Amino acid sequence: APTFVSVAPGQTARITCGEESLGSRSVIWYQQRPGQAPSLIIYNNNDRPSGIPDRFSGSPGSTFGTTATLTITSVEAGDEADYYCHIWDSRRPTNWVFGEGTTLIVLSQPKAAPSVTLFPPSSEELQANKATLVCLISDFYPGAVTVAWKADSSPVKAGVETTTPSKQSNNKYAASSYLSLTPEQWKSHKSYSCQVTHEGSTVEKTVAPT
Amino acid sequence: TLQCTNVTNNITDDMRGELKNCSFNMTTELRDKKQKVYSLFYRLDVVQINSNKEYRLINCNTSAITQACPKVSFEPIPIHYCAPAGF
Amino acid sequence: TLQCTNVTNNITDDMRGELKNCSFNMTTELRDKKQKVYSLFYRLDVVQINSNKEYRLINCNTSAITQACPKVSFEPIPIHYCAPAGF
Amino acid sequence: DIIGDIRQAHCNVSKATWNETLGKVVKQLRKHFGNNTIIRFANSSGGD
Amino acid sequence: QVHLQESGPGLVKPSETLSLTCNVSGTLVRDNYWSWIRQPLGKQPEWIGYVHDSGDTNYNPSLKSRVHLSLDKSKNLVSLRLTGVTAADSAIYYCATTKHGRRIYGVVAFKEWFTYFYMDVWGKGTSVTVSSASTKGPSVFPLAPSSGGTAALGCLVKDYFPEPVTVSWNSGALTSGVHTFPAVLQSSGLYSLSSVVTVPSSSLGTQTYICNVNHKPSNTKVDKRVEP
Ligand SMILES: *[C@@H]1O[C@H](CO)[C@@H](O[C@@H]2O[C@H](CO)[C@@H](O[C@@H]3O[C@H](CO[C@H]4O[C@H](CO[C@H]5O[C@H](CO)[C@@H](O)[C@H](O)[C@@H]5O)[C@@H](O)[C@H](O[C@H]5O[C@H](CO)[C@@H](O)[C@H](O)[C@@H]5O[C@H]5O[C@H](CO)[C@@H](O)[C@H](O)[C@@H]5O)[C@@H]4O)[C@@H](O)[C@H](O[C@H]4O[C@H](CO)[C@@H](O)[C@H](O)[C@@H]4O[C@H]4O[C@H](CO)[C@@H](O)[C@H](O)[C@@H]4O[C@H]4O[C@H](CO)[C@@H](O)[C@H](O)[C@@H]4O)[C@@H]3O)[C@H](O)[C@H]2NC(C)=O)[C@H](O)[C@H]1NC(C)=O
Ligand SMILES: *[C@@H]1O[C@H](CO)[C@@H](O[C@@H]2O[C@H](CO)[C@@H](O[C@@H]3O[C@H](CO[C@H]4O[C@H](CO[C@H]5O[C@H](CO)[C@@H](O)[C@H](O)[C@@H]5O[C@H]5O[C@H](CO)[C@@H](O)[C@H](O)[C@@H]5O)[C@@H](O)[C@H](O[C@H]5O[C@H](CO)[C@@H](O)[C@H](O)[C@@H]5O)[C@@H]4O)[C@@H](O)[C@H](O[C@H]4O[C@H](CO)[C@@H](O)[C@H](O)[C@@H]4O[C@H]4O[C@H](CO)[C@@H](O)[C@H](O)[C@@H]4O)[C@@H]3O)[C@H](O)[C@H]2NC(C)=O)[C@H](O)[C@H]1NC(C)=O
Ligand SMILES: *[C@@H]1O[C@H](CO)[C@@H](O[C@@H]2O[C@H](CO)[C@@H](O[C@@H]3O[C@H](CO[C@H]4O[C@H](CO)[C@@H](O)[C@H](O[C@H]5O[C@H](CO)[C@@H](O)[C@H](O)[C@@H]5O)[C@@H]4O)[C@@H](O)[C@H](O[C@H]4O[C@H](CO)[C@@H](O)[C@H](O)[C@@H]4O[C@H]4O[C@H](CO)[C@@H](O)[C@H](O)[C@@H]4O[C@H]4O[C@H](CO)[C@@H](O)[C@H](O)[C@@H]4O)[C@@H]3O)[C@H](O)[C@H]2NC(C)=O)[C@H](O)[C@H]1NC(C)=O
Ligand SMILES: *[C@@H]1O[C@H](CO)[C@@H](O[C@@H]2O[C@H](CO)[C@@H](O[C@@H]3O[C@H](CO[C@H]4O[C@H](CO)[C@@H](O)[C@H](O[C@H]5O[C@H](CO)[C@@H](O)[C@H](O)[C@@H]5O)[C@@H]4O)[C@@H](O)[C@H](O[C@H]4O[C@H](CO)[C@@H](O)[C@H](O)[C@@H]4O[C@H]4O[C@H](CO)[C@@H](O)[C@H](O)[C@@H]4O[C@H]4O[C@H](CO)[C@@H](O)[C@H](O)[C@@H]4O)[C@@H]3O)[C@H](O)[C@H]2NC(C)=O)[C@H](O)[C@H]1NC(C)=O
Ligand SMILES: *[C@@H]1O[C@H](CO)[C@@H](O[C@@H]2O[C@H](CO)[C@@H](O[C@@H]3O[C@H](CO[C@H]4O[C@H](CO)[C@@H](O)[C@H](O[C@H]5O[C@H](CO)[C@@H](O)[C@H](O)[C@@H]5O)[C@@H]4O)[C@@H](O)[C@H](O[C@H]4O[C@H](CO)[C@@H](O)[C@H](O)[C@@H]4O[C@H]4O[C@H](CO)[C@@H](O)[C@H](O)[C@@H]4O)[C@@H]3O)[C@H](O)[C@H]2NC(C)=O)[C@H](O)[C@H]1NC(C)=O
Ligand SMILES: *[C@@H]1O[C@H](CO)[C@@H](O[C@@H]2O[C@H](CO)[C@@H](O[C@@H]3O[C@H](CO[C@H]4O[C@H](CO[C@H]5O[C@H](CO)[C@@H](O)[C@H](O)[C@@H]5O)[C@@H](O)[C@H](O[C@H]5O[C@H](CO)[C@@H](O)[C@H](O)[C@@H]5O)[C@@H]4O)[C@@H](O)[C@H](O[C@H]4O[C@H](CO)[C@@H](O)[C@H](O)[C@@H]4O)[C@@H]3O)[C@H](O)[C@H]2NC(C)=O)[C@H](O)[C@H]1NC(C)=O
Ligand SMILES: *[C@@H]1O[C@H](CO)[C@@H](O[C@@H]2O[C@H](CO)[C@@H](O[C@@H]3O[C@H](CO)[C@@H](O)[C@H](O[C@H]4O[C@H](CO)[C@@H](O)[C@H](O)[C@@H]4O)[C@@H]3O)[C@H](O)[C@H]2NC(C)=O)[C@H](O)[C@H]1NC(C)=O
Ligand SMILES: *[C@@H]1O[C@H](CO)[C@@H](O)[C@H](O)[C@H]1NC(C)=O
Repeated sequence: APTFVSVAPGQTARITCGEESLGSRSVIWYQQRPGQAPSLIIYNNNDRPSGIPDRFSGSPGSTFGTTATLTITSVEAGDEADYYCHIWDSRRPTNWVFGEGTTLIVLSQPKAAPSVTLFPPSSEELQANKATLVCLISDFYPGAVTVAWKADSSPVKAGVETTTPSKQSNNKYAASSYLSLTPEQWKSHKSYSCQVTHEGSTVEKTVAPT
Repeated sequence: TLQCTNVTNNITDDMRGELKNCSFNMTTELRDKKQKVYSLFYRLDVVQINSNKEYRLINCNTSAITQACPKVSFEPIPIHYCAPAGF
Repeated sequence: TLQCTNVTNNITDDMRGELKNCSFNMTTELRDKKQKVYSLFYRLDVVQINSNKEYRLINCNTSAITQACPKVSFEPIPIHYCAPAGF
Repeated sequence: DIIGDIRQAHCNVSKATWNETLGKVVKQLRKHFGNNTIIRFANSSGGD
Repeated sequence: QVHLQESGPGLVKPSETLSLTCNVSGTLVRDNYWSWIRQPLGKQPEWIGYVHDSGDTNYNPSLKSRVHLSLDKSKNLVSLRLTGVTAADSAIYYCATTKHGRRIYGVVAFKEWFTYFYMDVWGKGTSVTVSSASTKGPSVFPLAPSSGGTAALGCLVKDYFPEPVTVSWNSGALTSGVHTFPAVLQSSGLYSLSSVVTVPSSSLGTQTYICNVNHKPSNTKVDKRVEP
């Protein structure tokens, strides 16, 4: 079900949405920038207000038995986002839910490895008969990491909670990883470790107890 | 006996439907068989027969019906009425 | 829709059957009834319609059909084309 | 199938010329019904 | 200048009355036409309904009776009221000025046209959870700065429900360098999050380093100082 469109930078992408046309329509188009709100980019079938430049071409409402298309020209990194369309067919009734999304993804982005920063359990937390260490995985393209933990040499399975790679607004993904221990077993060991695995590279971060 | 509905449309309630989409058992090239097939008719070319909404072609009780050959034309072309001789 | 077979014969496989024995529901003198009756047709006068081997008269999709009166003759008899007067 | 919008059959005439030509028939009509006469136009009474 | 800001409770029990409001700026309610859009997790947005003075206030048929839009002339804010709330209603809600128009394909007198609105300016968003689970404010134990040149610092929020929470450093003064991470749900139902800043070797102090958090559903404002 989730549809994707991919092109090289500086090219012209083309994106379609919604049911096939019956009568003359007006079609509204939007852009959901991951995190941010949906932004109106085209109001008439090909009319653009201020803040949005050309060319975000579109299908004119004058055609029938046709699909509704949105043509991005001269793409850039910023153009990467989800898109939606609103249909108003002279023949079909008022569409009360924006047509299914079609997420754009330009090519050859910055191949970039993460910025892991492993913090230890803070003194306040340890005092509360609870203990967690956290490694924070930042700025990595693409967002497909797999993180293991190790009680020194031996791996760790239990307690490990992990997020899902999420694209922050800047061309970057972000993810975290946790584990629940007791203060007395955190101090007992020599060094716990957070081993992230990128596309190829595996970076290690390892904190020892005071 | 046609079985008709309204045409695909989103018009205001006041505006009545004048294009009825009618499906019906029609005859085949072979006496053996039949065929359900649909056509579109104007409201004036049909009458409600009687919770199905079924209709009939309006001529069915008044007269018979014969389809004009499309290979003919209705254009009015100028005629001259010429007299015989000695007229 | 005819239901046809081959004619009673013992010919070599190479020799195709050109006489198809066809049985079919035909109409009766009365609208009420019907009658399964058989006739023989040439392979050229029928087409395979589609584990029954059923056929149809070839005209059924191209044109209608009208049986020549046997009380008529096809013999070509000599005609003369005579002119009017002053011709 | 109906390809495109579902619209309504109609005819257009110039309101200007209809005004003009309906004025001509009135000028002629008063020759039969009197110079000081009202001649208005109404739609069909009823029938087929 | 014109801008919008939505607000809400953040959490609703099954079969209750959802209520939302949207701050306005620059232009006022009478002047424009207002609309709401809700967007469930990982799905396309659903147009809720529209509202304007003079009774031009028709709604989504799929939502039907339980929705009631309204207004507030004097206070100048858009309003919303939804009854019979369920799991399906869990979404990030939006308020927006809708702008109408006319699309014509035939004769206008024959009424061969339609009215089409689009929504030009949105707000930030309104995260609205709905679960029979009770709210819980955050616990905070800040991450001490350790693992010249450059250095790194953090602020951990341990356990809460439901999302979201804002984290401003020094009440919003400290802004550059913040790479605050998104939350993570535990098996208990609780979320957890963590904020971090980058700070160079010039960090002796004593400096005013605090990560002021705000958990509105449980009116919790725990702001802890952090130093080596
Ligand atoms: C009997 O008598 C009756 C009654 O007299 C008569 O009924 C009439 O029938 C005709 C057709 O049969 C029908 O025409 C339609 O009119 C639609 C409305 O047009 C009017 O409004 C628009 C927009 O108004 C805005 O601006 C106003 C301020 O000016 C404002 O007040 C409004 O609120 C609104 O915001 C306006 O643009 C039109 O003006 C154009 O025409 C003037 C004529 O004098 C001309 O002077 C203007 O300069 C202006 O010209 C522009 O537009 C034309 C369009 O052809 C271009 O060619 C020019 O270069 C200029 O850009 C009117 O005031 C109109 O929308 C319909 O056309 C669209 O819809 C049909 C639907 O199928 C399509 O097939 C068309 O192709 C066209 O679709 C384009 O436009 C829409 C909307 O913009 C887009 O969504 C489409 O994607 C598509 O856009 C693409 O192409 C265009 C260029 O074609 C391009 O601009 C786009 O960027 C994109 O590339 C259609 O023309 C009329 O309504 C109806 N009633 C009346 C009262 O006239 C019967 O016909 C008679 N019958 C007989 C037998 O005699
Ligand atoms: C007057 O009344 C008339 C009726 O009396 C009316 O005529 C009928 O109108 C309906 C529409 O309302 C027509 O039905 C359409 O048929 C299209 C062709 O179907 C093709 O695919 C079939 C198999 O594929 C099925 O399964 C796939 C999954 O594997 C799906 O992805 C497919 O979409 C499709 O699912 C649909 O069809 C199933 C039946 O197979 C059905 O159970 C299911 O629920 C779903 O509806 C093939 O069997 C079929 O092959 C037959 O037909 C072709 C000619 O079409 C012949 O050549 C073959 O020999 C064979 O006989 C076709 O290959 C459908 O595409 C269409 O469904 C679309 O719309 C629905 C809407 O919800 C979507 O859910 C669905 O996914 C389809 O969307 C896709 O296509 C559209 C259009 O391209 C596109 O916009 C969209 O994005 C997506 O790609 C629909 O079922 C029916 O054929 C008409 N009959 C006649 C005789 O004309 C007439 O319109 C009325 N007129 C007026 C003016 O009112
Ligand atoms: C083109 O030609 C097409 C073919 O001729 C034609 O399509 C046919 O259309 C007719 C009418 O619409 C269809 O008849 C109906 O079929 C319904 C479907 O049921 C079928 O499938 C069932 C399984 O799901 C079977 O169980 C069922 O057969 C069983 O029931 C029989 C009942 O007597 C029984 O004798 C059989 O042995 C067998 O056990 C059948 O095969 C069927 O449900 C329907 O019956 C009622 O329900 C309909 C709605 O579903 C109603 O519309 C209909 O009116 C029936 O209600 C009757 O009973 C009520 C309670 O007593 C009464 O109040 C009602 O007034 C009504 O009574 C009338 O109908 C009785 C029929 O049972 C009749 O006995 C009474 O005297 C009285 O007249 C009904 O049988 C048929 O199935 C279609 N065939 C095909 C192949 O599609 C099409 O319409 C033509 N036109 C076009 C445009 O295509
Ligand atoms: C001239 O007009 C004549 C009269 O119209 C015509 O003669 C008729 O020809 C048809 C077709 O050849 C005959 O239909 C067949 O009859 C077979 C004999 O069964 C009869 O006797 C049985 C007792 O021995 C009864 O049990 C039986 O009735 C029972 O079964 C019914 C089944 O639905 C049931 O509803 C009844 O209530 C009752 O309980 C019947 O009275 C019969 O066996 C046959 O069914 C299958 O088997 C045939 C071979 O014997 C196959 O050729 C045929 O294709 C059938 O297989 C079906 O099922 C398979 C498994 O599901 C499918 O894979 C097949 O594709 C096929 O499915 C099609 O057929 C279904 C019919 O059941 C149909 O429902 C499906 O939708 C699908 O279309 C079949 O019913 C009829 O009996 C003849 N009548 C007379 C009076 O002779 C003659 O052909 C015309 N032409 C000429 C030149 O004379
Ligand atoms: C029932 O139907 C009949 C017809 O079926 C109707 O009658 C018609 O009415 C229209 C107007 O309503 C008449 O059109 C007029 O044509 C004039 C002559 O144009 C030609 O000459 C000029 C040079 O002077 C050429 O440039 C033109 O060609 C250009 O335009 C066509 C499209 O029109 C293009 O396809 C070409 O490629 C060219 O670009 C023609 O050959 C014309 O003067 C007139 O008005 C024009 O000028 C005024 C300014 O005075 C403009 O405001 C207006 O917009 C027109 O502008 C056109 O022409 C200029 C040049 O003059 C171009 O630069 C423009 O781009 C624009 O094209 C008007 O267009 C038509 O002749 C007439 N037909 C008949 C048979 O009577 C009835 O009204 C109708 N009745 C009812 C009751 O429904
Ligand atoms: C699919 O079909 C459905 C059918 O259900 C359809 O939905 C309906 O849409 C219509 C249109 O939105 C709804 O109808 C009304 O809308 C009113 C909005 O006000 C408009 O109309 C004003 C008066 O119109 C006059 O002129 C037009 C021609 O222009 C003519 O047709 C009218 O009959 C009338 O004579 C108009 O003034 C107004 O403002 C415009 O014009 C002024 C200048 O005059 C300008 O300054 C403005 O900027 C603007 O351009 C505007 O155009 C609305 O008020 C009305 O509600 C009242 O009545 C109900 C009772 O019926 C009261 O309960 C309510 O409180 C209000 O008093 C009504 O809503 C209709 O309601 C929709 N139907 C449903 C069920 O919601 C879809 O659009 C169709 N979709 C597609 C794609 O085809
Ligand atoms: C930006 O938005 C904020 C928050 O939305 C907004 O604050 C408003 O503050 C006023 C207080 O001055 C709030 O007023 C209350 O609202 C509730 C909810 O509707 C009412 O129930 C309250 O009492 C009413 O009902 C009682 C029932 O018995 C009556 O007795 C009583 O007289 C009242 O009628 C009370 O009105 C208000 O809810 C918020 N929010 C809004 C949207 O008004 C702030 O003003 C906005 N602007 C700025 C610049 O911050
Ligand atoms: C009507 O009066 C006009 C006045 O100019 C005159 O020319 C005309 O002949 C009169 N017609 C009749 C029938 O009286």
